[PDB]
Amino acid sequence: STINYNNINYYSHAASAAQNKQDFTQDPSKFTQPIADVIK
Amino acid sequence: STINYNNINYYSHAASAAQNKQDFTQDPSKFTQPIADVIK
Amino acid sequence: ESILEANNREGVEGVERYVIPVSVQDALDAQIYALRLELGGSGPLSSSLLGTLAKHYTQWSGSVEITCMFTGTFMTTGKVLLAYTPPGGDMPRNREEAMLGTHVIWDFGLQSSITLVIPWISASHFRGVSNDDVLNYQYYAAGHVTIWYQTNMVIPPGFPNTAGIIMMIAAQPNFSFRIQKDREDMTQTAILQ
Amino acid sequence: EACGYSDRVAQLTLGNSTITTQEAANICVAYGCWPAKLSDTDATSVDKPTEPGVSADRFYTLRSKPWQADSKGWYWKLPDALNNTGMFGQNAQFHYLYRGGWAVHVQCNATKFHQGTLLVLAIPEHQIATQEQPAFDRTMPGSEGGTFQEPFWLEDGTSLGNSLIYPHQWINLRTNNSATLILPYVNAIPMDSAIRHSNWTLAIIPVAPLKYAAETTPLVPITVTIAPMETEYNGLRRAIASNQ
Amino acid sequence: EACGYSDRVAQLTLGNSTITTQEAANICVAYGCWPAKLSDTDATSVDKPTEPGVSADRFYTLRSKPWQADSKGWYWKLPDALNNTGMFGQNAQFHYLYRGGWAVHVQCNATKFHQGTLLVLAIPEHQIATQEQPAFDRTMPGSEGGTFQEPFWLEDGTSLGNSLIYPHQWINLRTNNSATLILPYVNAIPMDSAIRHSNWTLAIIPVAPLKYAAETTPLVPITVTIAPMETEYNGLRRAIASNQ
Amino acid sequence: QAAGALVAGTSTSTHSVATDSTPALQAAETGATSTARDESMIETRTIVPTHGIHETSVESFFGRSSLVGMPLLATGTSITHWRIDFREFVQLRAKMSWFTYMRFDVEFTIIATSSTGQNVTTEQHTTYQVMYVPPGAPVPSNQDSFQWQSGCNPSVFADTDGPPAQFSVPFMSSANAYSTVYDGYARFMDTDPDRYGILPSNFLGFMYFRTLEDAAHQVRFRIYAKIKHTSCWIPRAPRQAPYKKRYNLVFSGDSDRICSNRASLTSY
Amino acid sequence: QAAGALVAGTSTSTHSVATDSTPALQAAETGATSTARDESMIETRTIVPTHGIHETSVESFFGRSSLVGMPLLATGTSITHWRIDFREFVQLRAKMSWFTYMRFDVEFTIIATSSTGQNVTTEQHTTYQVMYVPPGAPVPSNQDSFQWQSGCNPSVFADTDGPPAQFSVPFMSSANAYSTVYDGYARFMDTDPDRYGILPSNFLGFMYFRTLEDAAHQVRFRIYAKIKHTSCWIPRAPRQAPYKKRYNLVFSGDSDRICSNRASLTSY
Ligand SMILES: CCCCCCCCCCCCCC(=O)O
Ligand SMILES: CCCCCCCCCCCCCC(=O)O
Repeated sequence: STINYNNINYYSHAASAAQNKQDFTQDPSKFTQPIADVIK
Repeated sequence: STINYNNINYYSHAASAAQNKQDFTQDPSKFTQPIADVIK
Repeated sequence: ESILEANNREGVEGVERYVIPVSVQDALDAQIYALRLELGGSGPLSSSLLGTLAKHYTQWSGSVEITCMFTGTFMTTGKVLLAYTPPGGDMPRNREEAMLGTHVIWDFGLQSSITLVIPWISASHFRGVSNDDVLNYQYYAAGHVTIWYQTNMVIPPGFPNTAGIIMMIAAQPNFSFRIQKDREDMTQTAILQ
Repeated sequence: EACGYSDRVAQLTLGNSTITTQEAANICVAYGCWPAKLSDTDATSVDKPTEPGVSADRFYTLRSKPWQADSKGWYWKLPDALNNTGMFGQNAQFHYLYRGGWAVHVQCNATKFHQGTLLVLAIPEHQIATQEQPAFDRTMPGSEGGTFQEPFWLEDGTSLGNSLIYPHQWINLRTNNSATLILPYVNAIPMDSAIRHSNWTLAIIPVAPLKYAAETTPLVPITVTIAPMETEYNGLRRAIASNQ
Repeated sequence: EACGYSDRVAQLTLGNSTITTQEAANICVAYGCWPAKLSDTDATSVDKPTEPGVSADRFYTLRSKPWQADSKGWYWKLPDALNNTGMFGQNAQFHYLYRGGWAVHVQCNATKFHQGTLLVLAIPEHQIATQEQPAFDRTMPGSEGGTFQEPFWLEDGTSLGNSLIYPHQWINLRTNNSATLILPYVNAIPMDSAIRHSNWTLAIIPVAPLKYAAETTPLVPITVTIAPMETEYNGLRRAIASNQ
Repeated sequence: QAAGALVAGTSTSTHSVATDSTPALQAAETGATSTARDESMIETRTIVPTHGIHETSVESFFGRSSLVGMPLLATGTSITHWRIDFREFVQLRAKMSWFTYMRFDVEFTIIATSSTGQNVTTEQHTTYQVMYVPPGAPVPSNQDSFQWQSGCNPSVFADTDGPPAQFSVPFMSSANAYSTVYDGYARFMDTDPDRYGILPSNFLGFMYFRTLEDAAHQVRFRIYAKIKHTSCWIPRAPRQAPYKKRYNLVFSGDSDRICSNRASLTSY
Repeated sequence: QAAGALVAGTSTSTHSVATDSTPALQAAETGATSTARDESMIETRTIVPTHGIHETSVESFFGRSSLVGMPLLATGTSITHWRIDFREFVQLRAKMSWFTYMRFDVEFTIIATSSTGQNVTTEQHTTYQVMYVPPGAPVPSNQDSFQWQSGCNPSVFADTDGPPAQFSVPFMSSANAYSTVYDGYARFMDTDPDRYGILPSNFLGFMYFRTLEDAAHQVRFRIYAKIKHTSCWIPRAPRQAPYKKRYNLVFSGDSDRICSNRASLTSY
């Protein structure tokens, strides 16, 4: 539960590389709490 | 009589790797001496 | 949160399918709604945001949240009981049986809505989203959610005797999906042009 | 210097049950005591007790009663009313002794077009009596509860007017939607049999009758939700459900 | 370098029950694991669990069975056999999930004039099968237990001889009066339904038949006493007693 | 690059008896989603986060090949082509329906198969040429045509019976991201329905195919596309009605319902 | 990673004449295995440990490919499938019978072979597609079916006459380990014998096969599975009776014996 892959691209262009294995943390608040005066 | 292998996995996922060549030492006592008051 | 197509009674056509009806009762301890907790095909849950997202995955885990908003006039009052019944048997027959499970008592007032949290109560860690009869996936049954009148919807003289509840549903922070699969409702009989 | 604002909204959560209310009248804690478990010095029964926790320490809702024009009042004996419901009932049956407190939430909603006033009382040792000594069906009516025949005398030869000396709240429709009482255990001994002795009696009596801005009026019910608190049981054996 | 002296006497006390024995063969703790509660890291069900303690964590004795000359063997599924007895049964019914260990004490006394040998086994996930797939009355026989039809194959197509790989003790009359096994919870998931899955099967099989110094022989029974250990329950609702 | 982000956990809770703090009570009118957490609604135990969220990441969701084109080369002409869209097949199209804007690279894999007139597999070995024909370049008219010299247009040559052909493509739009949807017209001073919802910036051209020698048997090209290095913006209500046409969103909509119907709302 | 663990050795012993220490005497009633070692029973010499134990390790025991499926694709339909179990063939099934719970990864290798009606080998070159169809995904009905787009379902394409196809799979169960055996029912409020001993958590779905063009000749798929990264718990008495059915443990059990019989116990 934390799959760390090998970058390594044998080609010149970035497009040639495989899929990004990195996990960016999500921020649902743009969609869940789009209110101005945030209350909890 | 001590076969030491090369880890090396060319893939991203752990499942992709070959079989574990490591030998864990066995402990038969869970099955051979499951008695509480151990006598010898 | 997305709105549940909860009023799926035979004969109800769109938009009205989004509003569960509540009305002044002449009977005590009456029932308002029943829903089998499934992220798997056909049911009201399946057409929602969470539900069509589940059409793409094969396993799930986590807590779900249901927020209901009352649509009656400002003068109309009421108290309802929302209950989640863990699996093992069938849907609660009466309110006395339903209240024995996980529940919330909602009081209509200035706060239009209430939230019923359906906690992750499973033996597994993960459940399958399908109810596939061939593989016996009803093994992964998750229970039932029922709604009852706690008091009654009472109105002033001449007011509308029927109002509604709009149910919304969303996944909670401990929710995750596993194994991508294809949607069964997105078909093609020929190449598009 | 002020008496109503944020005290109107409330949420109580016990076990897997939560209650909310948007028109409360604060919370009444009987005699200022919060339910508590039996002390090592006050105790007497030597066996290690059973403390069920969440399985029993939660809210149970009884069948609703309709508030009618000729309604005199209703009452429920505790633990009697709950002795046969859920995990609380099971523990009360299987043990010879029981001790516990209560969280009571009486609810009755109407409209700003109604008027009526209910007195909600928690009476300790409410030994009843009318022109004759009561029968089992009156003294221990179970979950269905009983009804006052002589509410003016409080079914005990005393008085409804002086009953305010007992823990209470009022459900006055122009003001509130419900009442909430927290009751500690009361008895002259450490523990007692749940099937032979009723410690508290929950009483609901209409003092100002229900009137409306029309002659009809929709069904206006009264619902009682109760939660056992800080319970402990001793003297485990087979289950025995009533004193009959 | 020695194998029998003070290991012959034993006393086990759980809750309000204590068992004694003057001819034991030590105590067997399955896989060397003592029953234990579910870890915060291993857990998955979010609700706070019910931990009954003394009310359920105690010894229950089932109806005795007579050891006859044609007796093939007996078995009980756990928690099945206890799902409807006492406070343990109540908790198992009222909850969707259960987890727990066991303390098993099988007893069979005879005389120094008898000879016979019983194999007492605790089989994990004992999925049975004969010439045909078993019916509910065979897979979940309740407190009365079941009987082996094909004991040589251990009712599963394996073998009685290789069954010693499972936690076990022998009740060899010339040596002992009884057997005691302590079993930890075993499953491939954290918790499970008590009414749909049997984790352990207690099996008692005569390997050397009962013989006596006469042809008659008094009634020689076999009694099973079992105690739930380190139990916890989740998913509270109404009581549901069987998977039917 | 590591994919170890976890789902949230659960911490222990106790009984609440508060005349102020009421998380169960919401107000959905604000457009905000409920604020209530498990812990504030029931007495909860502690659960340590053990579940991962990588399979729902935008990259993992789109990062697998899907059929997007399937041109058929006839024996008489020995040449076909394919307009580059992802609108011909429903599965991928519906996956993209979740977002308004998407920026990504593509990995194409092409599998060639020969068949008979009765569409049964046959053995056939030739070399085929796939040529990228961008807007403005002259189109080939025959298997013979001079346009196949490929002086500037890029081309890929592979065997009919050899491993699949494969290559990557950068993010090509003149725009800053592709649009799955467009509420506007393709041209100025034009208001034709056929030009509404058509965003030319998404059309990079055609892929032309031919065999290096006149074809003996049919030959069908299956074109697979893998979206990778994905960036998505503005989530949408996904597509529920079936797709009828390739260049617009019209649907049949006979019965106005999506989920199944039942006799009563009070019974299953 | 090194596999150098050794078997135990033998040290020298001498004569014993003790009225207290008696290791030869046991008491099997305790459920404990004998405590006696070679040295305490006979005068022994010294032997230095020279033998390894790696070939009996759980990993080495299961770590080799075995036949687990063998679907046959007919020429009329040009499509078959395989329910993913390891219960169809006896050799692997019996190896797993030694344990109650097993957690592991799998390596599948698929070999395709074409034949004639009389089952003789023929030459046939096409590309086949293997698609993973998880529970809930729509199943393909024809070689033509739209489900083969594989928008979300993963697929593997390889040649009939090319090297074997091969890939790995993680530990997929919803459970924490697979169960080789299950003393319970598949559903609630159901007590049917067909649902006893069936643990749905072990069934991850089907593998569907098709040729990319209607098949000219038969085509049989041999699916091999290699269990790797193995963890085993709770050893069992292994299976002695033959397997009759795929989903239960019924056996024939005519003669109640396993080993061979002899005339006398006192002679061979
Ligand atoms: C061999 C020449 C390759 C050029 C390929 C450009 C591919 C871009 C695909 C963009 C799809 C836009 C979405 C849509 O179809 O509406
Ligand atoms: C191409 C999709 C691959 C998915 C494969 C999952 C394989 C898991 C095998 C588990 C076998 C369980 C044991 C049994 O057969 O009873």
